[PDB]
Amino acid sequence: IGIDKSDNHDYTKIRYADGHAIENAVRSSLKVATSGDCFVHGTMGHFILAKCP
Amino acid sequence: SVSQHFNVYKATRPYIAYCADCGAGHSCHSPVAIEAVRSEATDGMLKIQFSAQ
Repeated sequence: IGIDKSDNHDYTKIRYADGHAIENAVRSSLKVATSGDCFVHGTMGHFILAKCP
Repeated sequence: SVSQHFNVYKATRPYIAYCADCGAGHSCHSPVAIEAVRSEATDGMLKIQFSAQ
């Protein structure tokens, strides 16, 4: 999270692997959620931060 | 009509008040601030009062 497919910092991109090539997914579609709904407190690289109930 | 019921609010305004939480555990001074939950119906139906109109 935070880097576009073209290897550039971007706070609205998520490099998600697919087949053999990297893709670009909209960041606003992140739903880290236990039974409730975690309030994602900030992300970077491979690590999300959550405050799940 | 209902405008008569709202004839009182013409001399009122929302206010900013402390919250102690905004879904992220932080001081807010938010435009929306709960003041008193007033559960008094045996059926059960809260009467959340908060700093907005």
